[PDB]
Amino acid sequence: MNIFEMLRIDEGLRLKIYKDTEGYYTIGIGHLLTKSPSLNAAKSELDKAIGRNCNGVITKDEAEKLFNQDVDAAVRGILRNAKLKPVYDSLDAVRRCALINMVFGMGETGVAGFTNSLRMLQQKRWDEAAVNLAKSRWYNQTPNRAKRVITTFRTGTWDAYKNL
Repeated sequence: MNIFEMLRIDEGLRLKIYKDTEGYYTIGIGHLLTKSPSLNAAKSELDKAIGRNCNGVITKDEAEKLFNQDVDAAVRGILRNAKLKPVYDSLDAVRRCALINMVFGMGETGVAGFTNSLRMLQQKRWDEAAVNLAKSRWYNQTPNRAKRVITTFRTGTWDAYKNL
């Protein structure tokens, strides 16, 4: 289990423009196109992103390409972020995957906002951090994926995905 298989499991794979849990227009593996209702705004974003006329339909290769870029951007964002970096550096490899997961789905800005949780993880206070993390809109909105991420944080194993 690596970060790519973990996220494929959590975001799923779709070849056509779709709406995410939050109403937003998405494609492939969790790739947010636009937080705006125009499906026509989304097809545009899409074409811009693939560099061709697609409609709302892309190939698997296209989605993986998107995926590779997104994971890369997530890691680089973490390493550039003053809040994120020290937590990342302090952690073991599995748990570092759990933070990439969060960042990829909620953005750099969102995760950095989890101040107290970040401080607990940095302090290696696993059970506490897991309890604090569950106290969010994020967990309440998508409980099964949030619980999977949170268990990864709590334990340091890929148990939640072993499922799977």
